Amino acid sequence: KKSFKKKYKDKAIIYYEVGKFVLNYFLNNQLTQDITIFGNDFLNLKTINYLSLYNSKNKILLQLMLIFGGKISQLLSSKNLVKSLKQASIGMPLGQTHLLPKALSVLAKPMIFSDGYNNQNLKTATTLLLSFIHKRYLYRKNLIVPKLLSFADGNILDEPPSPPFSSLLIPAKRFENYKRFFRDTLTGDKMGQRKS
Amino acid sequence: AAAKLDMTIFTEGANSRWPYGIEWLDDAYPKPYWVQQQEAEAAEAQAKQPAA
Amino acid sequence: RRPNGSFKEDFFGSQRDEVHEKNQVVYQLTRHAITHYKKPFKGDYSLAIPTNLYVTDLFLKLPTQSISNLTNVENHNLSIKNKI
Amino acid sequence: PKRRRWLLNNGSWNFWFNFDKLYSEEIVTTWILESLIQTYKYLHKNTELLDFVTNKFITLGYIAPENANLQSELLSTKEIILTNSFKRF
Amino acid sequence: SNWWASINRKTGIRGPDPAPAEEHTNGPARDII
Amino acid sequence: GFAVRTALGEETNFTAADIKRATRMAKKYVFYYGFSEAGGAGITTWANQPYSGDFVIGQQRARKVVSTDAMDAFADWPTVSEDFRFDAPSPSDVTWHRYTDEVRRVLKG
Amino acid sequence: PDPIPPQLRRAVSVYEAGKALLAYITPDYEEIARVSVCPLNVLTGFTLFVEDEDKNVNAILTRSELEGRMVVHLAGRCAEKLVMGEGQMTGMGSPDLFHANLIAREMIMSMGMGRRTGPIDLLRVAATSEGDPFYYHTTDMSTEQARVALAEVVELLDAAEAKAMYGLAINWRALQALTQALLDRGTITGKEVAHILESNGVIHFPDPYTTGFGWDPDGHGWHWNMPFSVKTELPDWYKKEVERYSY
Amino acid sequence: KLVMGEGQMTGMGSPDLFHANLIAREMIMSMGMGRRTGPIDLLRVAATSPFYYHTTDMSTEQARVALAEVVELLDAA
Amino acid sequence: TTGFGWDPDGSLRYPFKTPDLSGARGKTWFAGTAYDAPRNADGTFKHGWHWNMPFSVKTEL
Amino acid sequence: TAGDGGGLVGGEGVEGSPDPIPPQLRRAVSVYEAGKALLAYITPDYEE
Amino acid sequence: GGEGLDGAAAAAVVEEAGNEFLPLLKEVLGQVPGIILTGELRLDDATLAAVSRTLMGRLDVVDLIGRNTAVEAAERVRDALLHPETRERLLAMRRWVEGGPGAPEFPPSPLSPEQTAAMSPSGPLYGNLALNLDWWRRRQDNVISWSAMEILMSRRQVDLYKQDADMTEGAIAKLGPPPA
Amino acid sequence: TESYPAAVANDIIGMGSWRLKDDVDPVIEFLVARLEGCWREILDTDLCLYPREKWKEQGWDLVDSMDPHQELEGFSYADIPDPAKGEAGYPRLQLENRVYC
Repeated sequence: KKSFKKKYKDKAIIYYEVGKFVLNYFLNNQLTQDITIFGNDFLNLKTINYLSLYNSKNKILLQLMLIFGGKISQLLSSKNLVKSLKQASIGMPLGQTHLLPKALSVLAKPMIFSDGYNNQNLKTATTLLLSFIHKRYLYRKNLIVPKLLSFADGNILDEPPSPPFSSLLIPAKRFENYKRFFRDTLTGDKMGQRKS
Repeated sequence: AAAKLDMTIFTEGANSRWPYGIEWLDDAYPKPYWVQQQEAEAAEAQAKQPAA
Repeated sequence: RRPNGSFKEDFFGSQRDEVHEKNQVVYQLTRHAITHYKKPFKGDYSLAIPTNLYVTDLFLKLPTQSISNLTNVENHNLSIKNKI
Repeated sequence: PKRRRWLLNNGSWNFWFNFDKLYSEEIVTTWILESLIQTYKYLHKNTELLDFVTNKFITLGYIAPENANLQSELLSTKEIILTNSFKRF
Repeated sequence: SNWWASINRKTGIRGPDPAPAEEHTNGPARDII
Repeated sequence: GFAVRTALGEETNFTAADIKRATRMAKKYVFYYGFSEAGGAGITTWANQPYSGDFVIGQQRARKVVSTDAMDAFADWPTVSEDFRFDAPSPSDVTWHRYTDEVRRVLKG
Repeated sequence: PDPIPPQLRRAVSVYEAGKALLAYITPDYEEIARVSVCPLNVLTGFTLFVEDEDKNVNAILTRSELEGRMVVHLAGRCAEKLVMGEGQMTGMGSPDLFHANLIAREMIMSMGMGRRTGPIDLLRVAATSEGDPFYYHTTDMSTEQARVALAEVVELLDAAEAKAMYGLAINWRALQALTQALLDRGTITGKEVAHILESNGVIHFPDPYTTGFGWDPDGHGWHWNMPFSVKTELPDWYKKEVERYSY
Repeated sequence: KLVMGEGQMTGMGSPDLFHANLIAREMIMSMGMGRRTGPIDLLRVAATSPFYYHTTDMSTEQARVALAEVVELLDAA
Repeated sequence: TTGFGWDPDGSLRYPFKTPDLSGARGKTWFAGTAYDAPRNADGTFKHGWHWNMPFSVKTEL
Repeated sequence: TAGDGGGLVGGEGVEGSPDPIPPQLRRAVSVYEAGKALLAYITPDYEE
Repeated sequence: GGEGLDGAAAAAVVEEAGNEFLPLLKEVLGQVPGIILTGELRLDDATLAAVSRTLMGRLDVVDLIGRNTAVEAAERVRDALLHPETRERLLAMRRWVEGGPGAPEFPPSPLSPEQTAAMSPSGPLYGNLALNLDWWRRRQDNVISWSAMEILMSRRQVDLYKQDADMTEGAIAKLGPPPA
Repeated sequence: TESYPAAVANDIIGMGSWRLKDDVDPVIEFLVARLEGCWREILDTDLCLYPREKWKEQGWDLVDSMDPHQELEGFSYADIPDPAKGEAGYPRLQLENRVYC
């Protein structure tokens, strides 16, 4: 029992890092076709800024390929268990008894062991792309018009400063009752409770 | 004549009633109750205009 | 930094200043914000210029997002922040 | 303290400003998909190399998932093996 | 001539001279450093 | 500012210092004192009364009293006690529209 | 005598029986330590699980494990609905609903397991400087992005509810035995839960990642990847103001 | 953009762009050089040290017009 | 800068004044109906996409 | 450039700053500065 | 009768509350030709009361909850009759919940005694309990709407309930059947 | 850090990244896995892959009968559904090769 579970786990783990280093080597040493080199795959903040501000779209696509090599490697090498589970056995897609063992297999997602991406890669990828979009006004320059201008949406109209600045205690006295209302009506004391 | 201004004054004349000259207002806010009462009384008054 | 404010004539009404000196301050402030951008020794580590703050937030901070489409929040997905 | 910037609730839900989220989201999504697809298309033609390198790496050694209580770079034997594997396959 | 007469903002902005598409690329590593 | 513009024939930042002042007064015309016609009479559902300067962390100068801006603040009667202060509910951004439109009418006239 | 009325005792017993039964037959789930209904005549109830230190939190969670937890969380409310009728459901199973919803929003918006959103990160758990131990960092979404994520969350949740209902329906006799034991004793241990469930023919859930499925000499219609679309209706003034800022 | 093609542009000029925008803002919301907005003061400096510099409490339909005027100034420039 | 600008069709203003479902590409999964994926001019899918890939693609309508 | 951020220098050799500043990134800077100076010259009564 | 009832409140107090559910339920069961109501199917007040109390809740709050809610619950209680396999289960659930002298020790199971073995380990359908949650889903939509009322409600529910939304009239007229 | 002998390794890989797996019988799976694992474990100091311009450039490493001209870039096994009985192309045949030196 545990033997097969560790077989699945270890196969996944090895195919991840193999595909990752294979894409690393390929892009660094064979796309260019002196000395064989291996990158270090870490993206700082200064590096994200450089890439966002000064590089084309293809440089960004290369960095992303480097990020997702390992997941794609796992994907290419996994066994879809739907066939094995519904051949060794035989409204909802598990209700269809017609069709053919071959086209009865596309009715829902494949049963891959390691599906779902890893949160660090998603953070990196979206940080890079969001820097690119929001610090680089390609094709849309009239969108700088609302920057560093706040339009005063949810709040009281004319409110004066507070003790750090003005020694007046009315806005804080009203904020306290606002917090009472929040606890009693909307949220509660903890996550999960209907109310207080 | 050049001593005039083009400053736009939004709620002027015909714009003194519910839409107030705002065009996107009836796609953002349900019509209030007092607005409905105003419209009702004005409708019936102006329908009494020919009969008066 | 050893420590202008318009919150005093808005809410407390002090106005302890001749109109002429206030007008002069306004003139010089506008001209300095608009024309001292990247001028040696007249335009420097100066918080009175908004473009210096734009550059700071462009390189240091991470991409800021727009407002949300939610309710009971302020503009972003957050609550009103503490007064003191 | 209510929200005052309602703009549209007739064919969508919008508030004042936010005239730039659809564009930014389309860009992010399309770029991530295109990168993933190019990775897939490259690896699709190099499957034997994947199999061979996996065999070698398993017999060299690796850290089991459960045995890690507390892969950024490659050791030296693994680099000899990966270079030769690109040369052969 | 008067190429600046036919400048269009919708269909795309481009000068007269043909697309100076010069570019070269090393890997991501030799580009970052 | 309007004199500089009518002499030169071109706008300046001098207007920038005028309208600021005027805007303050114009709001105090519409909201606090009730002189306008915002509602049928000039009575408005919200006003912003001043606080006393005693609340500010204040200083003292050796100057003379300002001609207009500080001698017109002799007619205000600010609020001095904190548990008797009245602030009505803020307007609704469809009412704020009409109130600030009255401010605009005053300034344009 | 009993300070508690009948129907309240019955409702809480059925709830805890459903939750314990489904936590028993689910692979890789924790161990039941105590199941009690109104202990010491205090109006309450709980199913307690054995906290283990062999767990290393740095281990990642696969998709099947998260789905199993979702099903276990919906189990008790589905037991109530199936035994006593929809009109007799209380709001007693609310924290379980909250946790199932947390799981379903993090798979779609933190782990990229939705086929229609994709590998985009929109939620981030974060620990407080130590009330709850944690909170979340969010991202302001448009209406399209948010409606496409909502469709997926709803699909996940209603699928999990159907699986919990079947898991309870094919174990009706063991469910009956467990709720009767709770009505008569009001507090049982994990050891006795196992004993009562095994003496009545409990049917475990299959585990697909422990079998062989190999072979050794020693013994049209839908497609899962159809393209989607979101339907919206913008007015004309709105299209005008978007072209003004699209340049 | 005219020489290197509109695709190969860098963020090198994003600060100067924000400077030009800022000018168009003051001319419209602080010096009353707008045509439909006229002589009224709308902006306030946010007393702080997300990051904001200007705040304004004007209605939404007036914000529409003022921003349209800033945009057409920038288009002409 | 008065008299300059852009016209509502995109022109600068100075101051005064179907895919080919022919070969194998027509045998893909739905291939012509409303349930098909967006295609390019030559009949390839939009971003280089194939029904193998683990993410769906958003149809414009 | 402060505690971290950065991304503006171009001669430090670190992963941020490339060493010779590639040529396609020098053509662009020259085009930028040339356009700015050309417009500041043909504008009546600008600074010198 | 308004001896001292102010006249203004003396008119709103003869409202004829409409408090209860059975008079509303029979007005709906009168639309099916098979049923006849007593004091082809023959049903009395005890059966209707027990079925409704199981499926809907307390039976004298029709004014607190609305009339659209009552009409929907009446539709569901109508469809829960008209075939005995569920009728008997609902009556047995009611009887176990009350708990008189005739509580049948548990309600009946929802699954036939056949399908319980059809999914037992010695059956054709056992392995089906091992697939993803992607094989268990009961809904599929390729066009996602802009409203959440249209995502988590059925079509009949939307038509009955959309008049309570906080949207304009042009918005509300865009939901449900396009018959408009 | 743990290692495994090459026999255990070639049993974890299995019919590893063949593109036509999941439609291959379990006996054929067993045989292919065993044979290729033997080649990988015994001849692992000289096992090249056959020159690619002979077989892998013409596209003979994965052959489909519904797409003989390879206009789907070699994803025909996924993009094209199975023809029904009596339709043009029935019965469909697909081949996958591997060649080493």
